[PDB]
Amino acid sequence: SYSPEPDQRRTLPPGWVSLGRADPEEELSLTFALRQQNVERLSELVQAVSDPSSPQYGKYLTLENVADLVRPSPLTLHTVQKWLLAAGAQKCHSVITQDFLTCWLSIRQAELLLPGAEFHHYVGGPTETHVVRSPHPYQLPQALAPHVDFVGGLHRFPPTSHLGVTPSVIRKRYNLTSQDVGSGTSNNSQACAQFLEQYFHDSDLAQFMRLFGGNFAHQASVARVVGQQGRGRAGIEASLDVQYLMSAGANISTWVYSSPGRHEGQEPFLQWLMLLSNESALPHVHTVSYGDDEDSLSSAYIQRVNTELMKAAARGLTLLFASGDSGAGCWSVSGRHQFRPTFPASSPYVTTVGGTSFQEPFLITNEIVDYISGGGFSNVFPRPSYQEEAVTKFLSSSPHLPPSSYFNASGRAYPDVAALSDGYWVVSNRVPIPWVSGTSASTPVFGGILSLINEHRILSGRPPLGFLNPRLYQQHGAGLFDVTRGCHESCLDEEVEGQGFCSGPGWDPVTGWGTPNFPALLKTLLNPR
Amino acid sequence: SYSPEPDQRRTLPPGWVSLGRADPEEELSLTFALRQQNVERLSELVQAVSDPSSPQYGKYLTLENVADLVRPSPLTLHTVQKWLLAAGAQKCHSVITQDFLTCWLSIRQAELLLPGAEFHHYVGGPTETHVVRSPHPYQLPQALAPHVDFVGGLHRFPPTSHLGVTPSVIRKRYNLTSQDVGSGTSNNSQACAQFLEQYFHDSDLAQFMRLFGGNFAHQASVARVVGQQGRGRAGIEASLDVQYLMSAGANISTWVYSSPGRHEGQEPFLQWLMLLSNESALPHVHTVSYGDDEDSLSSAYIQRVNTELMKAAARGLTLLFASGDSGAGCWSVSGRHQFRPTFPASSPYVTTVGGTSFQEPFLITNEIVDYISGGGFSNVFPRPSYQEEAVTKFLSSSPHLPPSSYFNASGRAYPDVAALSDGYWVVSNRVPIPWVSGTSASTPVFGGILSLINEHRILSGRPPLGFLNPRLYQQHGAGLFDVTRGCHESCLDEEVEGQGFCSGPGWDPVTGWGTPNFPALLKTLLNPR
Ligand SMILES: [Ca+2]
Ligand SMILES: [Ca+2]
Ligand SMILES: [Cl-]
Ligand SMILES: [Cl-]
Ligand SMILES: [Zn+2]
Ligand SMILES: [Zn+2]
Ligand SMILES: [Zn+2]
Ligand SMILES: [Zn+2]
Ligand SMILES: [Zn+2]
Ligand SMILES: [Zn+2]
Ligand SMILES: [Zn+2]
Ligand SMILES: [Zn+2]
Repeated sequence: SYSPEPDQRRTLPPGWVSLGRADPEEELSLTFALRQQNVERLSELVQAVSDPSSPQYGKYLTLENVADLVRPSPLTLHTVQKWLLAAGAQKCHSVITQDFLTCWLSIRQAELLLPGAEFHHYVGGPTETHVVRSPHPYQLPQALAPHVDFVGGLHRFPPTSHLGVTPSVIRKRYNLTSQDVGSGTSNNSQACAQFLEQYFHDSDLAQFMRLFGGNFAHQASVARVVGQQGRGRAGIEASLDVQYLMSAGANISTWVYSSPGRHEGQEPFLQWLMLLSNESALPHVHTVSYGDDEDSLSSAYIQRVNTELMKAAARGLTLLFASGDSGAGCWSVSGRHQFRPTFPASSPYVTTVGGTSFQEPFLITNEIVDYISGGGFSNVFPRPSYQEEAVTKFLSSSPHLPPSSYFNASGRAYPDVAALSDGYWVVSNRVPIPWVSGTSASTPVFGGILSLINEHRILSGRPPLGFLNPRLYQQHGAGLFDVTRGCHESCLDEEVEGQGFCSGPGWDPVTGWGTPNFPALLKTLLNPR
Repeated sequence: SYSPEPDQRRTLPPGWVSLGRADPEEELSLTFALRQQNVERLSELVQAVSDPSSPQYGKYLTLENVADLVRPSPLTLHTVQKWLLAAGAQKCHSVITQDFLTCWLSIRQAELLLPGAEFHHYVGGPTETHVVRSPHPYQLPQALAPHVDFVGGLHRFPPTSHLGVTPSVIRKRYNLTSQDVGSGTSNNSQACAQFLEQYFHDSDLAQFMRLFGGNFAHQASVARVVGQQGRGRAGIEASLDVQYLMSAGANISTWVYSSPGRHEGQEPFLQWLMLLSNESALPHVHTVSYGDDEDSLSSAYIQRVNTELMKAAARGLTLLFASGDSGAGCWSVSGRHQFRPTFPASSPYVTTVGGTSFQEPFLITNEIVDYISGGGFSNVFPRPSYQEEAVTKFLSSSPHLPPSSYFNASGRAYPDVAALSDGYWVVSNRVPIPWVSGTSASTPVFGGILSLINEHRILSGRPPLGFLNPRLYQQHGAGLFDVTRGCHESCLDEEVEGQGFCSGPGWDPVTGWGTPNFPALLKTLLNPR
């Protein structure tokens, strides 16, 4: 037989208590990632539709278009089924793109179905979510190697984790006016997704807005919540996402994605991806907080996720991801240290958002790099051509360039952009919390400002921004305040003594093109083209 | 009811697995620290005997003098024995100084003995090591308050933790000559103490000396081994301390203390400290690698250990401690960050050794601080007068002085001296290991050199150096190579950013007075006073 993910890290993360081996008769939800077809063609379409110097720019594909393009062959669907029918797979659902299948099997059924699998069960977090996973690798029978990419639910665990920043601070700094807000009578909407075991509360948002929202028109509440369950206790990550999205993109209808699938033995991020391909009418802008160490991921997983991201860009969705909170990172290989890039941040098909900080203790005059701001170079995805200019420029001109031992210069470099990541006020469990920091903060801020620009485009005769990056780089980041001072963190060692890459004049791998000066951005991204 | 140690950290350290609640009938070994007399007298005696401007300089107490001085009152001896007898404490061992008492007790009896104690058991680290400890606080009947300092074995867990550096290299750099070795027919001896689950093997020492001992006279084996009752695997640390002590202080009779007491419910370091006070004829120089975060320790424990360190100084023992391997450290107190001192390193009655590295890849011309070199300011012990001048110079004249928020200027500053800590070759389990780093490396190197100086003194009829610091500081550290470039590590935060104190032209809290230039050192410490 065949082992599709031999390179998937299977080790138990910290914060997870191991219950023993799993009960034969105990159930499990596996999600089978079915072989797609015209992937190469999709990659061409994405570029045709998102490069502005291309006649098809903005001529986005409907979900239906995407499904006609990418859906598995009839041999795939038939073979995967039946094969699943036997082995007892019970009531399953697919999606529109029909390239995913989630079923219910008893573990002893799954264990025979996926030889090598040996399910244990765990409980983890501050909160405590249940999973069923296998610390041993699995195989598919050789038969359906060309029909299944991987099986979700086997190894990857869900995530576990100056002056104070206020909405007014953000609007002042990014030159948002009291009027620079949504005229919510179009179909423009925005979303944030988050995958911890937290709940966002309607009440906390209302409280937040009462305290902070006086000087701008704002939506009372969330338009829609996807993936809710029961009664909850709020956490700061779930609150920050929504509270700041709805402040940076003020009077705009907002959807919230609340760790889909999690309450079950499922991969939340995978489930959210799956969900994107099961509804045709989606928000134009999505801000996401999610990452793994790039090196921990199987090639099959990492490549397939990248394809799902491609499918998003084809539909004119603009996807933003936090660049991470560990700087360049730190990875000890053989017997050395390297930087440690992160993923879905390292994906070429996403807008990755870095972290910024105030320069002086008491003033908001200027932005400097925030120490924690994730950035770097992929070990998996080659430099996309859209950044060829900016990246080579950085490599050839940077004085504080780290030893090339620590990274791969040929890889997709990131982040793409940045915003304040330091010292946010959030409301959670009806209490205000002072000094919340992270690139999870900057991603929704950048997101909402983008979503606001989408309104000016669609109210006009124009299509949404979609996959922004090619335009962004093409226009030399124009519009964004260019962050020039500071470096992010890395390994506590002798070579690279706590220091990763540094910010410099052009684009850089700590803050991208820098930070959103709304008026300037508007202009540039509203130019005809 | 009295709580003598409410300020002792009781939390489980990492690398420890909790078994259940301990069985009542399960025996257990407790070590009772008995109330001492005349501690302030002991203090005066130390200064009289260690201050080179004293006419009592070098006139050391005998162990029996110390015992006569310090022993508990007859009231305490009687009251403690009635008390233990009735608790069921089975046959007990004391020491010569009569201020320690180790007994065997049922767990059940320990619990009555000490209301509040609830005993759990745990297994250790890379070595499966057994302890029995209480996660809850314990108290003593009010009647015993005057008579008992504390009970050992209740909360503190044992420890779990560019060219190569060779004996050759060390001898070259510290200007040791092939003749600068021990003429082993006096009673001069030296010793190392280590507290991990590791054994040192004679074979490895022989192998080490065969490979590196080529061009200096050396001793075949360890003269004596205290604390070992079987076989095992050699550990890197146990190997390092012994191998480099016998190279720096070559052809000198050498004793190894091997984690005394560990194979029971005993605190190895405490147990080692007891043994000191149970043998009259001891080696003059002791090199010790042991450390806890200072703040983790109860007042009663930390003050008492300091006293035992005073007993050792009074007897003309030279005690050396590694300064630690996390620079200034990092401590998140309330909502803040401070440096994190270590102890016994912070004790004013010990000689603390920091860490050095070679500047260039291929040459031994110059030393630089080793990033990991422990140092700082005590929050417990105040600056001793012997270092008033040096610390004041450093405080007043250092540029790169960290935020004063991070430390306490009025505390015992350390390290006092330094030696190479980077890139040691060791033989462990008959295999040579290349890159052994640490301040546990530098301590034996310093100690060995000191022990050679003792030989020159004793031959020619002078006293041992004993507790060295007063003389060392008084003579402005001279005969040590003064280290001046580099800083040690600290918090990865936005106010300090991985950097602690920095080295400077004189004494500093990263390398002390610096590095042992033998000829010069010889000259100053062998001359008059
Ligand atoms: Ca820049
Ligand atoms: Ca110095
Ligand atoms: Cl346009
Ligand atoms: Cl003398
Ligand atoms: Zn197994
Ligand atoms: Zn279960
Ligand atoms: Zn800050
Ligand atoms: Zn250009
Ligand atoms: Zn309890
Ligand atoms: Zn036990
Ligand atoms: Zn080194
Ligand atoms: Zn002086």
